[PDB]
Amino acid sequence: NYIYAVCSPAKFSPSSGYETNLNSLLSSFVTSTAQTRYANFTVPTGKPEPTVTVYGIYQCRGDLDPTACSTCVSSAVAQVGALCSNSYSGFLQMENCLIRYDNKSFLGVQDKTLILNKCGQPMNDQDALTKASDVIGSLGTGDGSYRTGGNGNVQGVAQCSGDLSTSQCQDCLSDAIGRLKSDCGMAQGGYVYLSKCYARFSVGG
Ligand SMILES: *[C@@H]1O[C@H](CO)[C@@H](O[C@@H]2O[C@H](CO)[C@@H](O)[C@H](O)[C@H]2NC(C)=O)[C@H](O)[C@H]1NC(C)=O
Ligand SMILES: *[C@@H]1O[C@H](CO)[C@@H](O)[C@H](O)[C@H]1NC(C)=O
Ligand code: NA
Repeated sequence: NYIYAVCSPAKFSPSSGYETNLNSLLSSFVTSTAQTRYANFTVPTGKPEPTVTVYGIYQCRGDLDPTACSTCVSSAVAQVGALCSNSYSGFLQMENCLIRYDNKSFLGVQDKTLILNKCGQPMNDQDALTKASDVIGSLGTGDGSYRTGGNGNVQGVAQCSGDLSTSQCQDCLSDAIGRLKSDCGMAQGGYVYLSKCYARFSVGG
C-alpha cells in the first residue's frame, strides 16, 4: 500500500517531546486534507525548540478530491509509524500522496537525488513508442507542480513537492523526466522518484 519509505538511522527517545510533537504533526496532516492538497507544518508552532521541534508536509496528487486526499494521507500516517517507528526523519510515498517529516526544515531545499526508478518490460510498434515519447516529454513542458499528459492508452504524471519554487520544480522534473525517457522511454511504463519530485508513465492497464 506504499511505494517507498525513507527512515533516518537516527532515532528520537521514547515518549520524548519529539515523538509527541510528531504524532500531533501527523494528526494535523489528516485534518488539513479537508482544506488543501498541500500544507507545511511546524510543531510546536512558534520559535523552534531544541531537539523536540518537528517539520513536515503532506502532498496529494494535484487533482485529488478532499475525500480521496484524506483517505490517502490517513493511510500514509497509519503505515509510516510501522515502517519508520522512532526515526527523526520519515518520508512515505504512496501512489496518490506523500507525507514527510524531519527535525529540521526542508522547505524550499532542492534535492534531485534518486530514490527509486523502475521500468516496465520493452514495448516495431512506432505508434506506441511515439506516444510514450510525446507523453513523457509533454510532462517537461507542462506548467506548475502537478502535470499530466495522455495520448491513447498512454498516461503520464509528474509532481513536485509543494515547497519547491517554480524554478526548482522545473529543474527537479527536467532531471526526473530525462531519466524516465532515457531509461524507460521504450518500456511499458516506468517511474522515477527523486527526493523532491517524480515523473511516471503507464501504457495500457
Ligand atoms: C536532528 O537529529 C539529529 C540526530 O539526533 C541531530 O544530529 C546529532 O546532533 C547531536 C548534538 O546536537 C550530536 O551529538 C550527534 O552526533 C548528531 N547525530 C547525527 C546522526 O548527526 C541534529 O542536530 C538534529 N537537528 C536538530 C535541528 O535538532
Ligand atoms: C508554509 O506554511 C506557512 C504558514 O502556513 C506559509 O506562510 C508558507 O507559505 C508555507 N511555505 C511553504 C514553502 O510551503
Ligand atoms: Na491526474
